[PDB]
Amino acid sequence: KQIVVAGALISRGTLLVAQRDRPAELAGLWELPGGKVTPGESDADALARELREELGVDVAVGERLGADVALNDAMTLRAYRVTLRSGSPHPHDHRALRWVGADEIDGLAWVPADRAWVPDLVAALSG
Ligand SMILES: Nc1ccn([C@@H]2O[C@H](COP(=O)(O)O)[C@@H](O)[C@H]2O)c(=O)n1
Repeated sequence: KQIVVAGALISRGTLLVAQRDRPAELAGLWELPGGKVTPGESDADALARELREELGVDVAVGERLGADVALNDAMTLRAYRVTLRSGSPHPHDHRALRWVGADEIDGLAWVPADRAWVPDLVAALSG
């Protein structure tokens, strides 16, 4: 399987979520930002690269957040906790970003794959 990595960036007690702009089926729906691992890259390399490109931030990649998600035949989607090293996130590829708290998680219009992590994200923001 091709691995797609995604980041749960928690800062000052809130989670960053990113509103996709493409393709039509997902445009307007919310995700943890990330992207495909390239051959030879570690998950950490890939996720840090994607978030630098997508958000303009330097992050440190930490523990897994939740379980793998079967995207399709070809792909598996993995989330990791990430934390900010430098920069402020801006939507270079996305329609919008938002900082959300625990009680906003389950009401967001998630992209279908990522919705699996809702309980994990609520827990990560709870307490
Ligand atoms: N949080 C994410 C990030 C990506 N993806 C999927 O991973 C693939 C590659 O991600 P990008 O489209 O963001 O490059 C896409 O097919 C997208 O549907 C996802 O389902 N959830």
